[PDB]
Amino acid sequence: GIDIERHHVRKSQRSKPASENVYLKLLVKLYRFLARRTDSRFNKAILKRLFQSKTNRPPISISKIAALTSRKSASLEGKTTVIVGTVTDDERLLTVPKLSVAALRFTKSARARILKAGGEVLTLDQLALRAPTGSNTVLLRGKKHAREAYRHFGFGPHKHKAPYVRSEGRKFERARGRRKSRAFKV
Amino acid sequence: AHVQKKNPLKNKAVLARLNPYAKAYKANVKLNTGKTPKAAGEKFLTVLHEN
Amino acid sequence: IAKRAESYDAEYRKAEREQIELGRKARAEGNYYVPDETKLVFVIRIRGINNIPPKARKIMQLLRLIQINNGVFVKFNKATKEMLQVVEPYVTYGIPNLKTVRELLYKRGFGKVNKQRIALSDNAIIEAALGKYSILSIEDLIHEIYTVGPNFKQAANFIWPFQLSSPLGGWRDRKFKHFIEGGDAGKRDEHINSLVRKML
RNA sequence: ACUAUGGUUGGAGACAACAUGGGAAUCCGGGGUGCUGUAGGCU
RNA sequence: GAGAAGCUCAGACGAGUAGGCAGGCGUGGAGGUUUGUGACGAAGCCUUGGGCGUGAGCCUGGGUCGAACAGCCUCUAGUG
RNA sequence: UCUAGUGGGCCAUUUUUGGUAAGCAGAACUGGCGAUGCGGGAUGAACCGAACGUGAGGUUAAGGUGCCGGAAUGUACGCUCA
RNA sequence: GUACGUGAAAUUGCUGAAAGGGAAGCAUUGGAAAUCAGUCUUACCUGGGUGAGAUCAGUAGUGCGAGACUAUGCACUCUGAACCUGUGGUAGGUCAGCAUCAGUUUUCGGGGGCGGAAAAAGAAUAAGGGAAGGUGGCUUUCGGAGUGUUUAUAGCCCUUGUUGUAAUACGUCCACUGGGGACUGAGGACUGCGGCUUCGUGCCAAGGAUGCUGACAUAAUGGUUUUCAAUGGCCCGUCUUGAAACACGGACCAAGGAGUCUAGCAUCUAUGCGAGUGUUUGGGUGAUGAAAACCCAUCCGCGAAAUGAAAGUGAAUGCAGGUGGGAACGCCCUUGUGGCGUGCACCAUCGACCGACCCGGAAUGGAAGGGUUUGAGU
Repeated sequence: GIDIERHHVRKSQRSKPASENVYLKLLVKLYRFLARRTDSRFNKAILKRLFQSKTNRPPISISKIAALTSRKSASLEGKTTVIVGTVTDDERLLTVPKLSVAALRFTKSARARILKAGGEVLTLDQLALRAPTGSNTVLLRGKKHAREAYRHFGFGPHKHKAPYVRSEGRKFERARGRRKSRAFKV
Repeated sequence: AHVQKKNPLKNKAVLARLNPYAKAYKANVKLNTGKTPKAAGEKFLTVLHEN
Repeated sequence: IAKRAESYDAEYRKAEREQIELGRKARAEGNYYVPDETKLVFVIRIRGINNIPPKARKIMQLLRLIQINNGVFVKFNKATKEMLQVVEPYVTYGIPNLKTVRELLYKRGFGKVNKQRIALSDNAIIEAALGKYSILSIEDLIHEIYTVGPNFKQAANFIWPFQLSSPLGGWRDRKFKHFIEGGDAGKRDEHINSLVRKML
């Protein structure tokens, strides 16, 4: 008998994407080789994010990319922006800057606006060819907690979270337990 | 590499691979060439016997 | 490496001789010579993993005495002494000698390399693990453990706990009373060498 | 005194001894019977 | 090259009710595929023979039998 | 983040309360059974030892060495006739 | 053969085999009996004999260098090709034996160093001290029975001198050395660490077994079945703290037999599109043949704005703000658990904006100024 506590035994990380996309598997195979044969943490980060699920790869907008690379103390003038996910369009930005963006997929409107503005859109294999180690690359992520489920996660007394309500308005969870005039307020 | 563990205490070849000084190690060195006095002590003997 | 081992052997003989002459001088003069208290202690877990109080279980986990018949080298200070006092019924510890240390590290010497138990079959493994502490051989590791050098903590932690066998000839009649009472628990002083001899 | 840990220790039991550790109270005796900071007066 | 869903090296570990998860075995029907099996004998059944798998199970020799049946990738359920 | 089962417990050491007592009822600590096979106590859910993948070799724990039964009708000193 | 497609199990008769002293059934191991497996030594290749054969290396002509292949001819047989034999070689299972090894282990020795009261003793030797007597001697009395003094004809105890650095026992150590027994042989060209060397892709006990022999081959080794012997094994499921229970259900067998579908909701995952998304309420190709597939318009559902009971109002001071940690990247120091610069995501925090409330508040309006607050907001 051996007295060993088994707490951190099974790793909780994906070693393979759940998707059955053949092209995604081809990208994973390419970046498995890149991560193994290069000492750059960028390739490992890309390979890890290739395994991630849809919720763990939130979309990003060209306005967000433009805002992040146009900061005053940024010096990200001509650097290529890389996101492992979908790049969406933001119609609120009437004029699109010239951006070099590499992503898994592009919205038709976003890709058209980038090309019309004079930028370039690249896939991950193209990004690997141009920057095999990720040099001079701005790696970005979308907002993970921007989805609906995180408005309700952690709901409880005095947590200020959104309840699961069939409808919205009076007569729907706006009574005893929500205000002082009705017994108590949460 | 290292499919089988050899005991250096039994395999002299491994005992030579490790500890290169083992070739020149000399044991059973004699140092009683002197007169070999008897450092007993009168007080020590009296206390040792006592009652 | 050979020069270092020769110097270590000379140091061992010089220390042993110096203690002998000091004892003879005390006997001749009629006074009393109290030698240095031991700084190195070998601890063997004699109790299994059944019916262990939580405090003793935590202490044995911190001492890496997880399995029965497992042995470790520990520097002996106030904190270690109090820990051994609490786990007295479950372990036996004593003063190891040069033969015990070298035979343990030769026959049952395993190093923790990449969190794995690797046999110490070549000096290259020891250099790769403890090279930054000027430990370049198994003899250097033996010297560091035996003399409790400035890198004892790293050397002892690198050494995987020894997986000793059941003693040849067996234990005493009753194994789970104190060594003073006639059992095999608690401090046994130099008798740990004989216990390791029959357990190795 | 008491107490943590231990035994396939003793004793029918109450309890006691032992082993690795911690460790009083009370009584009695000895010694002592205020120190000190700030601001100012004093043959 | 070694189904990269692959190859190779090394270390530690292995009780389990209620319960959770994963990978597999078996059945009916549907799509695709196998110049797939079959009246020179399909399915089924019996066996004092053989083989494989830890196992769910599978293959095969012999006897009876007489008209349909199966392997692989998926779909599905009144599936053990 | 989501969800299952559970929401009757019991035994032993130690510290106890209520009881004449109880294989009684109720509290505290720890280890267990429940869900724990295995060696021992002739037997046994909790006691001792020890926590279990399939095997070979060696050595032990608790426990034993007259026969059943594997192992000294061993060694040394005494006591005991029921 | 109408008791009729095939024809299971429960149950039953005959035959054959086996076993059986108040259960049987099962598991491990072996024995006995019965039964099954090997085609080993096949196959590539070559040694040897003969026969015969339209014949091979290097070539020559017929895509510009190198190379490959096909075809036409030369090369005319010490070479290359088909073809037959030898119980041709390496023969190949199964079982063993013995050596040299490697790993693990058990058991019996021998030698040496060191340590202690540099063991304690003790023997032989020189100088002592003592009292118990060996009583040597003395003495009732020629056969004892007792003395009362310290070696007489014996001998003990305690001190120091040497030989003597005495041995022995014990403890500890030797990278000192001899045998005996058992189990294991995992890996499969090479690389590594070591030792010896004549200095060499040399040798070795050095990152895991090889070598030399023999017997059988209707034997042996395995596999299966029955039975015997040794040891162990309580009747399954269920409720239960606890079941073998004198707790319940269960005589046997075959077939059937129990978390499904739908309207929702929540988490997670995959797919498509993405500030949008959803063709199937509906219309057309459509008659041929069209419950499918394909195409098509306007509504609308959800989302893009919240807040308040409501009347209503309705989200940028700034780089859509500051602070700390923080992925990735770039620049240096030199190896650091190193500094510098921005800084995705996420969390914590200080603010700003919108709605509500509480204010002051300079007919109708609440513009500016606020707040210990409040919202499922920006």
